[PDB]
Amino acid sequence: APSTVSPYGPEARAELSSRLTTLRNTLAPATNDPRYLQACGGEKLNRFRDIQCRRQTAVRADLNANYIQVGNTRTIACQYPLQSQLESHFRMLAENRTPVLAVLASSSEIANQRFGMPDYFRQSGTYGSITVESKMTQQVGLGDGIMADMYTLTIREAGQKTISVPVVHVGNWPDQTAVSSEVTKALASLVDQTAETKRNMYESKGSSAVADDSKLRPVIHSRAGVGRTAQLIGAMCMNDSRNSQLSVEDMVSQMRVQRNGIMVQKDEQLDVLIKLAEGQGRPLLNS
Amino acid sequence: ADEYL
Repeated sequence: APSTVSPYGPEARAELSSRLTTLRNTLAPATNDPRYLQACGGEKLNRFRDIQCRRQTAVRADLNANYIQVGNTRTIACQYPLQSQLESHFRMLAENRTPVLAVLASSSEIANQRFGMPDYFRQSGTYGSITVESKMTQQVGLGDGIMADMYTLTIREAGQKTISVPVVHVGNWPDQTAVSSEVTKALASLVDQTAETKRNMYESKGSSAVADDSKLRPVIHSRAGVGRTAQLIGAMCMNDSRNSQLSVEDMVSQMRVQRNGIMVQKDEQLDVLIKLAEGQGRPLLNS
Repeated sequence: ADEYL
């Protein structure tokens, strides 16, 4: 333990947000910032002007996604793909041999036609040269009424391997909100058991993706991919038995430095992370 | 072609 003679007390929290805020400002994107991936081709890259994508971590040049790795946990966080990116979005999930895709965008959001959030996983379709196919499977409750619906996408493109992708869709998580630690924990555990089952199938078949640290990474995205996406990722991180001693300061800082200083937007979301870390004897601060 | 299906 650092030196606060009360790890999860108030002073300890005040200090945590102090360091976090200082980092958010330091990471604040500037016009034509060399650290953040810029928009090329005249096309729209970022869904939000203020929610940028880091440069040296972006998956592909035309998408707002990042290769984030907190401690020993390797995942990929992105924004809800714009229609003009869906074709590229799918090629990433395939090349990645995605063991689990988690969508934390509410059904209501995908519904509102103004938000421009394509319903690309609940229905089948054709996007350019890619031919996807959705299929409904299980439906698991996570408590507090929050529920997850599962689908199985099948990205098929001529001259490429056909990839099946397990999808966990949580449609009752409002925007700018934060589900209780209970739900969150139960949620992180389902994603892990989903990717674990799929990754096994890949190993069994001898795929060469098991030898690449840039593949087989769970892909997660909400709407902007910095709030609800962060809380889930922070929980997955702690759901790992190899990330012992990794503090909350490390979790958040690494997320922000590998994507943008917005990860874990609201405070009600950081708190869910603090409470989970508090029940494991996990440190909040460093040094 | 459907190696992993």
